Amino acid sequence: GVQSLKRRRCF
Amino acid sequence: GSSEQELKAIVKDLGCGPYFLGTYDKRFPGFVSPHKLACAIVNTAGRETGGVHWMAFAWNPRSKTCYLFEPFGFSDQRLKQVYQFEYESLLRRSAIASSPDRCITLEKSTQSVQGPNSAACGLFCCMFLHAFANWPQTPMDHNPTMNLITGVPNSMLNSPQVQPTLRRNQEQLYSFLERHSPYFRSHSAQIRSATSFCHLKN
Ligand SMILES: *C(=N)CNC(=O)CNC(=O)[C@H](Cc1ccccc1)NC(=O)[C@@H](NS(C)(=O)=O)c1cccc(Cl)c1
Ligand SMILES: [Zn+2]
Repeated sequence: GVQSLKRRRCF
Repeated sequence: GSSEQELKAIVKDLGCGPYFLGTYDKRFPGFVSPHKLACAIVNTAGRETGGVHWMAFAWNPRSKTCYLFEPFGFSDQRLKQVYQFEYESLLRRSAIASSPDRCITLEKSTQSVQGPNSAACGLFCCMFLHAFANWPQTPMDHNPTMNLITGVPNSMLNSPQVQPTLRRNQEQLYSFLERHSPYFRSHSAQIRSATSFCHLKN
């Protein structure tokens, strides 16, 4: 399948 | 490419029905789903447009992860440049509505599975959403569904060396849909034509 990137986002 | 009605039927056949919110235009608000798996198919363009390109968004409350699966795997900058698409509000609203601490992980694909002239984006979406409904902790890769296709770096989208791979992704996708979807089976010839690897060249 695909490489992915993980980003932590806080609001 | 694919209509909304087609994607709706296909998603239902693939077992995504209990989690699937619908098909929407670029104005999809985000997830209000603190206690349930949820997913949607989202156009990069407004409905007034007729529609341009499909992506899938999915939400897993257990890991607080919002998935973005866009088949070319464009960077955020490139999504805005190529399709005028931004999703910052949808993420914000999802986080605020659905995460107990207002924090999530955005996991997004960074590779293309689809060829540059292909109109199969809708269908690659359905396939990703099959993966998500069965393996919600690991829908991008390392699962029986997504293992059938191969990402190439987005920078190589137009290189002639990756084209047979991007084509083989497409054939695997159609094989996948033959075996999993009564709808695709009974419209096989039409859908293949409307979505073909070469479609933007007719
Ligand atoms: C991917 N590589 C190729 N791109 C697409 O398949 C995008 N497809 C669409 O946007 C379809 C185009 C279409 C229109 C009619 C019949 C078949 C295919 N757009 C829609 O389905 C459109 N709804 S409609 C015009 O069928 O009522 C639509 C639905 C939801 C959102 C948006 Cl922005 C448009
Ligand atoms: Zn051709």
